[PDB]
Amino acid sequence: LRNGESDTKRNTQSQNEMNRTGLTKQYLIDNLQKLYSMRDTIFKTYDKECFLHIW
Amino acid sequence: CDELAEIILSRFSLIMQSKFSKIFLSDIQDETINQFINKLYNGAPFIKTDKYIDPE
Repeated sequence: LRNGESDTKRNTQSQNEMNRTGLTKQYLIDNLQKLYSMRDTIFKTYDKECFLHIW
Repeated sequence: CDELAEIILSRFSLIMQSKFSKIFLSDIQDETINQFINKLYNGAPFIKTDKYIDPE
C-alpha cells in the first residue's frame, strides 16, 4: 500500500518598459511656396498701423 | 427763411464736398510716380511702364 502527496507554489512577477521615438520628415514642394510671405507679412501690419501713407 | 437756410446748408455742403482728384497707389517713396505724373500732366500721348503698376 503506497500513498503519496505533493504540493507546489509558484509566484512570478514581471515588469516591462518600452520607449518609442519617431521623427517623420516630409518634403512637399507646396510648403516651400507658402514660405514666401511668412516673414514679409510681419511688416505689412506694421506699415498699415504705424506709418504715414501719404507722400 | 428757416426752410431756405436749411437748403443752403445742404447746397453749400455739396459744393465744398464735390472736389475731384486722381489718386496714384504705389510704394510710399517709389519715384516712378513722380515721373508718371509729370508725363501725364504735360502732354504725353504714349507712356511706357511695366506690369508692376497697372493703371486698371
